[PDB]
Formats: sequence, structure tokens, C-alpha cells
Amino acid sequence: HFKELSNYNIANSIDILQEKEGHLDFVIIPHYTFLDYYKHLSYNSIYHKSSTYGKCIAVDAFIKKINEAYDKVKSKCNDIKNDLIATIKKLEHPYNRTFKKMMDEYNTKKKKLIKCIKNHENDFNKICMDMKNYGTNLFEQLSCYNNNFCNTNGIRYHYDEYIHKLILSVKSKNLNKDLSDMTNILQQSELLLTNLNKKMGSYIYIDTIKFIHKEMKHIFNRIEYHTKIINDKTKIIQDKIKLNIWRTFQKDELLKRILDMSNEYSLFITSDHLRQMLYNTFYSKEKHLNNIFHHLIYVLQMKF
Amino acid sequence: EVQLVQSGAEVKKPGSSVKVSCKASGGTFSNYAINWVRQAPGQGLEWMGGIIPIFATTNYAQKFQGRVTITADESTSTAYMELSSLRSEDTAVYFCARDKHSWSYAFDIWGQGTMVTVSSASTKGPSVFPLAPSSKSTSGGTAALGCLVKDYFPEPVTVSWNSGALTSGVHTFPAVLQSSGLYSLSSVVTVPSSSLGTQTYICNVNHKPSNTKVDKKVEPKS
Amino acid sequence: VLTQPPSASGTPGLRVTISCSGSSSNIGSNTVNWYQHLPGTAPKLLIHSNNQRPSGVPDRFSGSKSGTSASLAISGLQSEDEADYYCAAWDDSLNGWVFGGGTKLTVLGQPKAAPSVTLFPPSSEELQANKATLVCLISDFYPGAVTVAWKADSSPVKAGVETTTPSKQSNNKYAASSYLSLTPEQWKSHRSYSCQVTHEGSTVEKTVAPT
Amino acid sequence: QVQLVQSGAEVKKPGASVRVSCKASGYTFTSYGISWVRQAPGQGLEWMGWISGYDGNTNYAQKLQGRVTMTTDTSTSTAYMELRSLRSDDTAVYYCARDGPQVGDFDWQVYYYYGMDVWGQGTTVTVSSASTKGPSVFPLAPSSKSTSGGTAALGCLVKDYFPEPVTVSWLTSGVHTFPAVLQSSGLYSLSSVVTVPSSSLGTQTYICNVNHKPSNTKVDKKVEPKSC
Amino acid sequence: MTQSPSTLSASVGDRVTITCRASQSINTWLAWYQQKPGKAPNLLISKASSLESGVPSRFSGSGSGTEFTLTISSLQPDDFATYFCQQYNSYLYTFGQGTKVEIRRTVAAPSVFIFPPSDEQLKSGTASVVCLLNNFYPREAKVQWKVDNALQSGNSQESVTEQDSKDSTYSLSSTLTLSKADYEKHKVYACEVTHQGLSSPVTKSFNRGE
Repeated sequence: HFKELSNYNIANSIDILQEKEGHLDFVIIPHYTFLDYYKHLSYNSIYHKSSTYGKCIAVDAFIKKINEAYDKVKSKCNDIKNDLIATIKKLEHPYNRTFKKMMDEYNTKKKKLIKCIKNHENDFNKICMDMKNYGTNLFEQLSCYNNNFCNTNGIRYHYDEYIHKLILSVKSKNLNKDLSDMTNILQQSELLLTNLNKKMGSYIYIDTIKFIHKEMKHIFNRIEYHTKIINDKTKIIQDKIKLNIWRTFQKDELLKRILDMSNEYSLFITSDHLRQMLYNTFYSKEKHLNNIFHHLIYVLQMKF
Repeated sequence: EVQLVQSGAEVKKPGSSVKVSCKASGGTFSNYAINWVRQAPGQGLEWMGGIIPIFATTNYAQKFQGRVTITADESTSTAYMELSSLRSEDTAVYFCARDKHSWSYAFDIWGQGTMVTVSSASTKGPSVFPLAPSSKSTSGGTAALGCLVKDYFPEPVTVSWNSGALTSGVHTFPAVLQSSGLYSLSSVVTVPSSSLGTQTYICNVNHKPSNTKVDKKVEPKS
Repeated sequence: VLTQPPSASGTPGLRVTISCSGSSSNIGSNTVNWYQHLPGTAPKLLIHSNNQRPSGVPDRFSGSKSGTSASLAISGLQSEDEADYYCAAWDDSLNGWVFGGGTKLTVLGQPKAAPSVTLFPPSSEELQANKATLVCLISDFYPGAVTVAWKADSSPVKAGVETTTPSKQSNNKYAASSYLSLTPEQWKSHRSYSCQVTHEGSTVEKTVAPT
Repeated sequence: QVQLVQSGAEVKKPGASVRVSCKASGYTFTSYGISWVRQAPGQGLEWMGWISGYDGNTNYAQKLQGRVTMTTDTSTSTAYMELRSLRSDDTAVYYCARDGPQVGDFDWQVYYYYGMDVWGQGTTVTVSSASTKGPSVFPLAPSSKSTSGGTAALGCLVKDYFPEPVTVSWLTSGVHTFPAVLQSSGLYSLSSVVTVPSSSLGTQTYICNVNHKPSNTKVDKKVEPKSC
Repeated sequence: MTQSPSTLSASVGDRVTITCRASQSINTWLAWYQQKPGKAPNLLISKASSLESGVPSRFSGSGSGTEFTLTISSLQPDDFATYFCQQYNSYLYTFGQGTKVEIRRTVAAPSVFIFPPSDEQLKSGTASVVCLLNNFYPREAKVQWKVDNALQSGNSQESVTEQDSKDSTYSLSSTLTLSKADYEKHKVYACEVTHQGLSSPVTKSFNRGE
């Protein structure tokens, strides 16, 4: 059974998320789904048999400990992260100095954070390997009542308690309307910036408003990509789940089926999680645009 | 929470088809399955099949598989069971039930059930016969008398005595499909022998499906 | 597909256990559930998992499983426990649900009461209609379980026998009835016919004959 | 900020009972267990017992069976341990530590390939009959018997106090304050010494500062040379 | 519950190996903890050799039955503490008595001093005689008391400091306590010290009143 998630040269697939006022956090996308794939393997495994159900609390205990260990490695860079937060704090709130000094400062603190993550990659890789070992150990020891007639109620339970509620939640918010509005807001800010730019003096804020507009489109392009994957994975997931639910399989096919489902979920969950976090950062920066615009109209009729 | 409710009773002839419905009253076909289980008189519960509404996947008990079709309704929140080529052994109560994934898919919510009766045809049957007083306990001074309700169709019938005024000692026995294919039952009253001299007894029999009411007096044999 | 005792009996306040026997493909590998059923009412879930019961089920009910068997224990027996009890488990080999046979629980209240039996021969009116029905009426027995036999002078016979299900009477005892269909020739050809009702191993008989 | 916080030092009489709390923080208490382990003075560790924050099932050491009880409060994320019928040999440092939710489980507790990863700061529990008493501070005078070459030794004897601890200050180089010893009276005693040049004894002043908070005692003792 | 080195003398930079034998067979369950004075134990290793995060790359585990070991590839100045192994098979845990690691140096000899009881203490009806052994290594040593040439038994106490942060030597106090009456019934008081830094035992003594 050709396992799905495995290690390779992932140089830069980091995501930065300013969710609330200066709440910087990141996510190494490949580790997030690697870990969630084996999380699904672990649960499908313990749920497979009638007796092993009760270790649901022990599994949750193990995974949470691995997260605490993973978060300890991330916490070893919090200083550089706070160093970047203050620099963004200077950029977003210009209230002298110029955009040259500030923009080059921002790029250096950002590259410094990414270099810190690169130096700690081996420590992250060990925790991920520990999760792969635990999950695949539980999966290898997966036994059946009759190897030629394996029950698929393990998959039904796992889906019904771990993935259904999401698929419904996802269809509940109408993903693509949330992007049509985002585009609407970006268009409006393009027009209201131009329709307001009639002079000089009140300039430092024209520069920062443009910057925020750019970063907001970057965030938008992500949300766009993730919603695309969520849309196609919700369909694939429902399509496939219909086939692995009410019947039996020979052991080999049952295992191959579990790996395929776990791959689908792991991805869906990953980009759903990010899609929300980026939605958070898009509006955080939108609320700050209202403040900077309003401040621009003061020095509008100050220079007249 | 969710509230299941079968939709109706029935009466069909051999070889016909019947469709029973089961309506969710909470209003939402969750990721849970609705299953159908029947019980024939003297046969226990028997699982027939199930459907998972939101995915439109079905499962069937093998011994029923070629005869039952289960379907569902996503908008009107209602599942259906259809049984074709009805046989006499299909007379039974049919239940719908929802399963619960956190409770190892046990059936925690049940509809109220639908009776399906499979029989031949329909008639009237004005045979009511008096059963004359006979001794039941001689030490006790007690006698038994009754009415025989022969050859009627369909169920049900009710039996009363002296237009409701006689309740002591009354016992009405269940009907059964006789080798003739018709039902018969009997109603017996236990009375004191000392009253047999002059106490009137009239059984009142009502057969609503044929709009038949028959009164029959039961007197000492003469 | 699962085997339960057809009946069980217990004394108020004591303990009664109901067994359920299965195979490696159902109880040997999946969970067993228990349901309570009172005809006229939908079955009720008693146990949803191995040694687990939903809210509203009293702590007198307990389930257990060992290998291919399971057992339900009821302590502190009460009159509201009179009912049919069914076990159920998923069957891997059949890919479906299988149920145990229904154990009827008789909560013992009244004593061992023998059935009263009344036997009527065919009426002259029916014989003139070229049919012959014998009517065997059974009342006031307790507990509520009987077996009915219709013997022939020297050999046995059953062809043409139809018997009702038992019904609780007004006096909290039980009733049943049995009909034997004969041709007039068969009725007239024998010296007599007998209805025999067996209840808890003790037998009550009635005999009728042509006039 | 995953951590366990224990209650403060306790002093109890034989026959009494003690309750120690262990308040969890920064993690889901209901998904982990809590083990209790004690350490007698200058000795190794002894496991006392364990309780699941999820299941509530317990596992006690045979030696402590019937005298110890561990409880949990899933609402306040706190684990408690109570030891009744206290005895002199129970004097020790008590620790709580995060562990499995199903230790004394049924077959393989393998789903947890780790163990005790987080520990409380510990709680000292002293078991002795009598009450407190401040120390007697006697000088340990430098003399020819405590002088060799250009090095003279001197100090202070801090005798017959209860309970622990005392603090001693003097001058920091060459100072050695010994751990207290238990006497047959049940009172503690220790000495604090320092080595200095023997040529300084005539002109330099040496004073030891002894503090004993439980009795509210403070003593500043001058240590003068002695002839033979 | 079987520690090979009770007290281990090592050097900074040395490779240190501590073995933890068992009673019966543990499949693979053996935890390793480090404990510093005044502090709680810290979990170095779990299961086979899965040193938890934050544990330096030098600590390495081993074993899979009744014989395991903990290996420190190069002893660092912050590693001098005592080490514990836990054996978690049955519901009841077992904590093998700890192993103390301390830095080895050239054999030292103690400086011995003796202090008679002060008259201030003789006011209080008790007499304590203090025998001090200062700045010695190793910790393997012995002290015994004689009163009027008679060996004493069950009336003295011994307290030891842990290693010094500069010269990594130990110091010891031996205190003999009598009643004032008993003290005044005798004349000569002596403590005898034996140690590897001494070719012959060292005796320090005095006469009461002199």
C-alpha cells in the first residue's frame, strides 16, 4: 500500500496570517496536512474494530502532545515574529521617515523569520515522523474479522463524526459569494483611492493605503485558491464516500480505500482551515483601511 | 428533536404492491440512516433494509432483496418503502427507525408503525348464532352463554351485550382467518344459573365495513 | 439469526437474565444492541452499546458480551418490565442487521392458574351449509403461554387447525381460542373429537360428539 | 504555557491528614492523567498513585492502600491527593505529573508511548508531633586546634530548632553551610563554617547571621578567637 | 530498579553510560528523568530512545527487555545531576533509586578541625563537639569518635555538603552530643578520620578544660 503523505524538499510553503490586531501566526502547509493525514489514519484504525473504540481518549492525548511538541518548536521563533509584528505595526499605522526605510525593514524582518523556520526544519521533521510512525503502527496492526469481508462501518463512523459536519458547514457559508464581495471591496478601494487623490502633502497615507490594498489582494488570491480546492474536494469526498460505506472489501482494498479517503480529507481540512484564517486577515486589514482613509480626509482639508 | 411518523394503514390483495411512508418532523435528513424493520404476527422483528437519505445509498436484507425498494425525499423530508408481489406472509407491522452513529448505529428513534394486511377479497357475512347457556361450574351455580360471529370480512368487529348494560362476565375472543379464508370470533358471558329463568340476554354485533348491525337473543335451549 | 430463549419468567424484585447466542461474524466482531417491545408500541432501545444504555433506561438494566454471546440482566423486576426483548447485531458475512428471537417476559403476578376450556361442536345450521367447525375456547390461565393439540381417536391430525394469539383478560388472566374445520362426513364418521390444551406441562381436555 | 501548580509546604502531626492540590493549566485536563510520586529526603522517588482526568479510574500503590485517596475536579481542572493517618516516615516532597488517561488499562496502554512529561513544583510535607522552637546559636571559635599554617577555620552551630529551614549568612568565599541532621529529640541541627587567613583573626570581625522565620527568630553572633 | 553506578565520578566532555537493569522483562517501557537539587525531575527519554523535544541531541537511549542504558555523548557543565529510570509495565510504576553524576578530580585530602563545646552551650545542660572535614575528594571517607579511649556508638551525626562550584570538593561535619553531666565525667575527646588522600589516619583531640 503506497502511502500517500511522505517527506521531500519543501523549501518555502509557509503561510503568514495576521488574524486580529497584530496577531501574527504561521502554518507550514505541508506539515499541516501530513499531520492531519496520519490523524485520520489513527482514528480510522482505532474505530475499525468494535473493541478498540475506547482508545479515542488515548489517541487525542497522543496527538495533542505532538502538537504541544510541534508548537514548542514554533515558539522558538516568537522573538523574530514579534520583531516583525512591530515592523508591520509601523507600516500599517504611520502616526518623518519614508516608505523606503520602512519597506526594506519589513522585507528583512520577514526573510529573517523564514530563515529561522528553515534552520528548525529538522526539529519539525522529527515530530512529523513520530506521528507517521504512531499512525502507521496502528494501521499496520489493522486486523479483520474475515479478511475477505471487512466491514466499512469504520469509515462510516469516522466520516459521520469527523467529516460530515464540515461538509455541511462549508456549503452553509456560500464560499464564492464571500469572494465576489471581496472583489467588490477591492474595486471600491481602487476607485475611492483614485477619486480621492487630487494633491500632494497628504501622501504618507497614499503609500500605506496602496500597500494595504496590495497585501489584501495577495490574501484574496490565496482565499481564491483554497476555496477552489474546497469546492472540488467536497464533491470528490461525497462522490467517493458513497462507494465505501454500505458494503465490504477484502483487506487489501479496505486499506487502500482508507488511505485514499484520508488523503482526500487531509487536503480538504487543511485548505479549509487556511481559507478561514486568511478571511480573518482580509477583514482585519479592511477595518484598518477605514481608519486610514478617515485620517486621510483630515489632512485633505488641512492642505485644502 | 427529530420525530418520525409512519403515514398510514393498509389492506391489499395478493400480488399487489404497497408503499408506506415515513416523515421526519424535525425537518432535516441528517447524515443518519432511516431503516425499515417489520414484524409479522408470531415472527419478531426482521430488518428489511435502510437508506441514507443525504447520500441516496440503500442496503437490503437478502431474504427481502428482490421485492423491496426503499427511496427518499430530500425536500419534503420523507422516506418510502415499496413492497411488490405481496404474499399472505407479508401481513405485518412495518416500522421506520433512525440510527445513531455515536450509539454504534443503534435505532434510537422509531416511527409508530404501519399495519399492512394482505387478504383475498371483501364481502359481508350476516352469520350471527346464539350459543345457548351451558353449565360451567356446578358447585358454583355458574353457566356460560355466548354469540358466534361467523363468516365476516374484513376486521374489526365489536361485541356488546344488552346494548352496553351487561358488563359482568363478558369475554370477547380474537378472530382468525379460517380455512374458508373468512374470520370468525366468539363472545362468551359467564352468568349465574339462578338468573337463567328470566334474565334477558341480547348480543349486539356491529360490522362497520359492511354497515351491518345484527342483534341476537340468547335464551335457554328450546 | 441470533438465538434467544422464546420465554422467560421472573419474580418481582429479583433478577432475571436473558441470553443471546451468535457467531464470530456478528457478536464475535460487532456490537450487540437491546430493544424492548410492547406490541401496539414501537420497539424501544434499551442498550445502544456493549454495557451501555441511553438516558431514561433505569440502572436495573445491564448488558454484557463475551465472545459470541451476550446477556441482558434485569434487577429489581417490576411489572412495567413485562414485554418482548430483542437482541440485534451487525453481521459481517451478511452485510446487514440480524436479530435475536424474541424472549417474552412474564412478570409473575397471579398464581399458576389452569385454563378453563369450553368446546362447541358444529351447529346444525353450519352442517346444512356443508361445513363443520369445532370451537375450543380457552380462558383464565396464567402465565400467558399455551400449546393446543387436537387428537383423533387412534391417530393424530392437525390439518385445518387455526389458533389465536393470547390476550390479557379483564381479570388480568389470559385467553386464546382454536378452530378445527372438518367436512360433515369427517365429523359424522368419528365417535367424538377432543381439544387438548397444555399449559406449563399440565393438560386440560374436552370432548364432543355428533347428535 | 502547559504547567501544574501545587499547594504550599505543610506541617502535620502524626495521625492527622493532609490534602495537596495540583492545578493544571495550558492543556486539556480531561484528556490526560495525573500521577502522584513522593521523594523522601536525600532518597529516590516512590510512585504513590494515579487518576485519570477522563475516566476517573485510579491505581494506588499497595503500601499506601486504604490511606490515600486521589480525586479530580474536571470543572476547575484540579487533581487532589489526600493522605490520612499520617506517620513520621511520610515526611517527604510530593509531586504531581501529567500522564496517560488510561494507565491501569485493559490490554495495551501503547497509544501513549511517552509518560510523565510535565511536573508540579512539589510540596514539602513534614510529619512530627511537637511544635516550633527557634535555634540556639553557639560560636565555633578559631583556635590552635582549628588552625594549620596560614589557614584558620571558624563557624556557628545552629542547634535544636524546628521546623526546617534556617538561613545563614556571614563574606561568601570559603563558606559551607551543612544540611540539617535529625536528632533523637526530633529537633534539627546544623553548622556553618568558613576558612580565613589566620593572620586576620586579631583585626577582622566575623559575625554569623541566622534567620528562622517559622519561629520569628533572628540572631547575629560574633565569633571571637579562643586560646588553646 | 537496578542502577549500575551508585555514585559516578566523571569529567566534562566524557562519554557517560548509565545502565538500568530490571527484575522481569519489560517489552520496551522505560523512562529516563534528570533531577537537579531543589528542582522537580525532567523527562529526558521515553519508550526506546525517543528523547522528548527540548532534550539536547547528546542524550541517547537504548534497550528492549531487561537491560537498557542512557548515554550522554559528551558531558556538559550543566549535566551534573542525578538520573532516574522508570519501568512502566504493570499498573504500578517502579522508580529505581537514582544515579548521581559528579565531576572527578585528583585525589584530595581533608583539612580536619575540632571544636569543643562553648561555655554558652554548657549553660544549657548539653555539650556538642564538632569535627570538621574541609574540602576533600572523593566522597569515600570515614569518621569515628573516642571518649577517654573508648569508641562511641549512637551519639553522633554526620552532614555533608554537595560538590563545590569552583574546586568540586565536599565538606563534612560530625557532631557528638552528650549531656553536660556525661561530658564533665570525661577528659579526652578525639575524632579519627580516614580518607584516600591520607596515607595514615588523622586524629584531632583535646582535653576538657584545657
